[PDB]
Amino acid sequence: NEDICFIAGIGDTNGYGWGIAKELSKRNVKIIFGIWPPVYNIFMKNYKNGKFDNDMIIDKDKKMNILDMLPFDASFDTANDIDEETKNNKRYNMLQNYTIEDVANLIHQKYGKINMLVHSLANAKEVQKDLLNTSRKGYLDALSKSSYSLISLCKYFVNIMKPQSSIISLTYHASQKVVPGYGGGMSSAKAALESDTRVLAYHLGRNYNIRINTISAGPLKSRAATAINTFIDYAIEYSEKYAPLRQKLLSTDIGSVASFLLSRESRAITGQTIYVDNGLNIMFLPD
Amino acid sequence: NEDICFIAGIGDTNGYGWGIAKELSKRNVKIIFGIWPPVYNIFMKNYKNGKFDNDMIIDKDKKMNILDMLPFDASFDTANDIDEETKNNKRYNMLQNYTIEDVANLIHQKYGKINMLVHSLANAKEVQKDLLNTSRKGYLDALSKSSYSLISLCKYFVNIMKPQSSIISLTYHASQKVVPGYGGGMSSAKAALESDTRVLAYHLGRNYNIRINTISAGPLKSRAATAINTFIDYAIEYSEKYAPLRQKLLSTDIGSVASFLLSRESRAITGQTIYVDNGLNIMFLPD
Amino acid sequence: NEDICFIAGIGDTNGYGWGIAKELSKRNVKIIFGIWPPVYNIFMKNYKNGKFDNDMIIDKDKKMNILDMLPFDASFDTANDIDEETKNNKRYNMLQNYTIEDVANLIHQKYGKINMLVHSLANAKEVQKDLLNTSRKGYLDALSKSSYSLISLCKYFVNIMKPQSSIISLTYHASQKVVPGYGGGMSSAKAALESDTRVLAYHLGRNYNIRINTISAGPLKSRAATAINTFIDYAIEYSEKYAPLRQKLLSTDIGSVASFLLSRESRAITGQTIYVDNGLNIMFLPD
Amino acid sequence: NEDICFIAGIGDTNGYGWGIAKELSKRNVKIIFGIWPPVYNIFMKNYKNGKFDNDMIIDKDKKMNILDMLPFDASFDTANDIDEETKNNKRYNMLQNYTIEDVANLIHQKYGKINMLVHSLANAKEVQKDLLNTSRKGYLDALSKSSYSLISLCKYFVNIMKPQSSIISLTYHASQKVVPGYGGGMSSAKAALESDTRVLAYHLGRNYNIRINTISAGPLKSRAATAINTFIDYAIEYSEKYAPLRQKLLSTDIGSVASFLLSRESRAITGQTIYVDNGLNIMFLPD
Ligand SMILES: NC(=O)C1=CN([C@@H]2O[C@H](COP(=O)(O)OP(=O)(O)OC[C@H]3O[C@@H](n4cnc5c(N)ncnc54)[C@H](O)[C@@H]3O)[C@@H](O)[C@H]2O)C=CC1
Ligand SMILES: NC(=O)C1=CN([C@@H]2O[C@H](COP(=O)(O)OP(=O)(O)OC[C@H]3O[C@@H](n4cnc5c(N)ncnc54)[C@H](O)[C@@H]3O)[C@@H](O)[C@H]2O)C=CC1
Ligand SMILES: NC(=O)C1=CN([C@@H]2O[C@H](COP(=O)(O)OP(=O)(O)OC[C@H]3O[C@@H](n4cnc5c(N)ncnc54)[C@H](O)[C@@H]3O)[C@@H](O)[C@H]2O)C=CC1
Ligand SMILES: NC(=O)C1=CN([C@@H]2O[C@H](COP(=O)(O)OP(=O)(O)OC[C@H]3O[C@@H](n4cnc5c(N)ncnc54)[C@H](O)[C@@H]3O)[C@@H](O)[C@H]2O)C=CC1
Repeated sequence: NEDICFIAGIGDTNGYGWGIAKELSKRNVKIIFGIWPPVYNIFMKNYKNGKFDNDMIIDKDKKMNILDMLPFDASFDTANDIDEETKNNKRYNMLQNYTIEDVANLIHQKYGKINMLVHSLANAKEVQKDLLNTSRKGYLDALSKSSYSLISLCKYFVNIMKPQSSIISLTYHASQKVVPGYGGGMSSAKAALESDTRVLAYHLGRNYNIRINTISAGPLKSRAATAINTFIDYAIEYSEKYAPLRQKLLSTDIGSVASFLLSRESRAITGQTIYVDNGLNIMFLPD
Repeated sequence: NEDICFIAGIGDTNGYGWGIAKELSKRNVKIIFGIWPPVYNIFMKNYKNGKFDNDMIIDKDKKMNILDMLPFDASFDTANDIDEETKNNKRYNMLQNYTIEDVANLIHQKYGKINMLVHSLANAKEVQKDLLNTSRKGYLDALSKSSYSLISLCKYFVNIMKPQSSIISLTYHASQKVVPGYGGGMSSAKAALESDTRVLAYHLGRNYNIRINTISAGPLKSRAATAINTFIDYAIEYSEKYAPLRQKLLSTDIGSVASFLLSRESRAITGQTIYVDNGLNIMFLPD
Repeated sequence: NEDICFIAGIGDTNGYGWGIAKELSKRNVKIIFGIWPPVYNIFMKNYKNGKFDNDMIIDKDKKMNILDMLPFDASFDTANDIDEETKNNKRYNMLQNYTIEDVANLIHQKYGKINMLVHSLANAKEVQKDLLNTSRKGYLDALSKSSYSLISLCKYFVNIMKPQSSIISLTYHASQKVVPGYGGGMSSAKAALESDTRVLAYHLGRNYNIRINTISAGPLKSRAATAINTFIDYAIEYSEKYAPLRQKLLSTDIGSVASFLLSRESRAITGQTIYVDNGLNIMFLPD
Repeated sequence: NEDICFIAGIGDTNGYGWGIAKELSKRNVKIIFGIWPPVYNIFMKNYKNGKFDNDMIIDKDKKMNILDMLPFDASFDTANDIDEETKNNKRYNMLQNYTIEDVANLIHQKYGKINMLVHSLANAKEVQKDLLNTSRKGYLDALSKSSYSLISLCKYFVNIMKPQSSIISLTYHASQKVVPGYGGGMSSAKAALESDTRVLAYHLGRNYNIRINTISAGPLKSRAATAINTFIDYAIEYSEKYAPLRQKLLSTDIGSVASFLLSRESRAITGQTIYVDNGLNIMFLPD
């Protein structure tokens, strides 16, 4: 009854962002998508052309309720951070108000205050290279777009959020244990994300009584992943063979857990890393 | 519909088992109480004399749904394990079928297969003494009743559970970090419980497609809690003052998380230790 | 000079207790062996018949320094705990002072106070069965001999130890992650051991200025290891193939880490679980 | 007998770098200091003026053996990374060869190959601000100088290192648990460092058979620390009051552990975070 969620990081219907949106729809939550400018127009085209129609069906006679879809780039905090190469870039020149702060004001101006925030984005320019061979520039780019973006989102959005609101982000187990092909500083970015989730829980909890948690999801071949060296193919094969639960991991499985963590049911949970991976993380030696 | 849960470890309405029952009732789950014999009669008397009527109110008038109340002692696996003294004891004399094997059979014969199991019990003869001064017998007593009981419950109940059923137990952070005052081997018992949860998730997951998780709750002033002499009032005060979320921790806060974990919405989560403690566990240095 | 260490849990030269003895000898530490009665005679016979001469060679000719070899059974805290059957058993009949309390007194009376204690023992009657099929008695048997023994050792030995003394035990990763094959409650016992190590570090640290840590070793083919039926050859093969350091893990590798932990050079380390497993524990997905 | 260690991050004699150097000297290890250019000249002056003479005394007639002292800035990987503001800067204009790669070649050119590397440096421009208020620039600066610098050091130094060499860095527990005044992204940087230590252990272990670990040290009021909001004063007071071991934590206590991790004694340890904090990290509730 008046629940609005902003999902930062959606480019298709095969990722976690979509799965999360589908489950949140069952609870009658109004959804607002944050779309990376470079793929915003194409996404909008597919949408208008009905290419996503079947993916929006939920339960019996119920369709996903998308309030709005806005261009959004997590690498720019404010208008001042926009450089020339970007302001002059073709894909961006046509858009406006895509920095984190501009989006929060835009959302607040059109729909009022929200109470659910989802950080579901990762980006590492050198994800194909192993950590040892990742450049300083690539490493920082990974931390900047995948980790700091979480902090910035919170800084600017708590202003347009209601007390007792909830925030979640997605992480991967490579931050705690070694996963050979998860390079480019992505493992580093996930390690910082998980630690920052704890520190943020303290600050947001004491100052605004807002909760924040992160979901350590299992493999799901998709947009990003598929750019990981391939790599995602093995992760899935291994997961489906050695995980305590031999069922297929769906985006809606992360979605339903996200839904719970964003509702008042989770009232007493904050600063945690919740594993939704069919229990794969508990194994040591594969049978 | 057709959701049946057996809660093992209820002696009154001031514990987690009760808060868990109320919350499950909100989702229309049929409840079956497993009550420790020493307090079975008192509990029932109070129930009949309507001393729990107020505590059974859920949602506008909706009253808790209790299907049955059975005498249950987690120390005995089968009738063969019951010693002469206990069998002749004044509070056990007129009771029957209270061992773990007998209760599984009784529930099966009377209601068919169930799909939700809650282990909400702990016991330690020497809890007032610190670990170093705990005797072998007291240590093993704590482990037997607090940890092994989970394993035994699983062994006998898996035969009367449907596939995709869910099982949860309750633990405390003293298993991972030092909490002076939590003696008698209770900390040892919790560590074993948390480890056994992972191992059982593997066995129960692969062989029966059944899940098992454990909830690490924050301090609650219950009978078991006060048994430690108070330690509990300190734990509660400290928690309400240093946790990132400064609010009173209610038994129903754990209850709602338990309902989520017992429902099919947590389908991809197993073998985990979920913290429901207002975030206290993430803190290192207070303020 | 004046460094005396009691090693509890030696039955031959193929285990960690031996590798630990050799390494301590390199630093001129006087060694006292605590041998399980069932194998006391065989061990001694072999020692006298010079069947260990080769294995006692440390550094150019320097030979191991064994101060004494005592019958020791970790199941008994005091002489009062010894049951009629064990007392009359063929291998215990002619032996005396083998309980934990009696050995502490004997060592004290004969050599004075010591300053180094090594708990290198484990036992589980039902180790061949998986956790789910382990009986209450077998579970408690595992916990009693493998975990409680550490606590008891501490209680009686703190009276005969100097301030700043050091204590170590050995654990295995199966306590934190699922290892199919490590049954009988051994995984449960290790989890309790690791948790008890932290709690005891608090008590022993504040009250006696004594330290206690535990080493989580990698796979070694010893008697206890082969008791599991082989599981061990698999663990070893897997380890030498997937660990970040591909080298054979030697008992003396654990020995040198044990010497460091037992010496005053580790003065500021206590209550910890130190992994000496060629790094295997940090891996998630193999290759 | 031919052991050389490079210590990156030394500005005075009151930090961990010095404590580590002192202990390494007892083992006859030749020491090479890496000094941040901005304070290189002042440091050199004090040295020449004998201001550090007393701090170099070790044991009886033994003085610390400093092979060399070179200007070193962990924020520049190669000569090409040097910008104008720096090349034109007064403090730098007078120096040359202070980038990571230049130092490795310089060291290799003068003294040959080394076998011990210590990363002991941290720097966060906004360490006084809480994480929520840290800018993107400050966050990345913290990760760049405190975390990436580890990766870069390894990349360029493995070339001048011998097989079986060892590397260590220093970290703090704020990466795992919340520490209110440890801001500026320093907690984030430590979280990434610890995770990267694992990934690097895998790559360095398999490719060059080189080990890498990190030491999670306890409070020690010093150069950096004292710039933390003060903050270090409380940390120490708390540590000395609630830690299991009530002794003062000295820089040489970290030193002796570092010494062990850098020697062949640690042969089987890699990718680990070793706590040297008098056990403070194991506590939950303070007595
Ligand atoms: N790929 C996988 O299987 C796993 C996914 N999750 C996490 O879930 C998140 C999304 O993963 P997927 O759904 O697989 O990926 P997608 O399905 O690739 O989602 C990532 C989104 O990030 C957006 N993005 C990239 N750079 C951006 C920028 N600068 N500003 C704004 N948006 C930007 C993309 O346009 C895209 O919609 C990531 O944080 C990932 O680490 C966690 C573990 C494994
Ligand atoms: N209250 C607290 O502070 C915390 C509670 N939880 C855990 O929740 C569970 C229950 O705790 P509370 O609700 O506080 O306690 P209660 O509220 O004391 O619940 C424990 C129940 O166990 C029953 N019981 C004891 N021995 C038994 C046996 N041999 N057979 C059958 N039933 C037996 C008692 O009769 C009682 O109803 C325990 O596992 C406890 O460790 C976890 C962390 C903290
Ligand atoms: N071998 C391995 O793969 C691993 C060994 N370690 C641990 O190292 C310790 C010893 O292991 P190993 O050297 O492999 O075994 P051994 O080499 O089998 O050492 C165990 C010793 O315990 C003694 N023992 C058993 N029950 C006893 C009792 N009641 N009283 C006195 N002594 C008793 C045996 O006689 C034997 O000498 C155990 O705690 C084990 O769990 C830890 C992880 C893996
Ligand atoms: N301060 C403390 O009590 C703690 C210290 N340790 C860790 O030990 C390390 C050093 O700490 P302390 O000895 O207290 O500090 P110092 O004693 O302040 O050592 C830090 C060194 O970093 C150097 N440095 C800064 N920026 C540099 C750059 N761009 N290039 C090259 N060198 C640079 C400084 O000149 C200084 O010598 C840090 O990584 C810190 O996090 C770990 C936990 C707590």
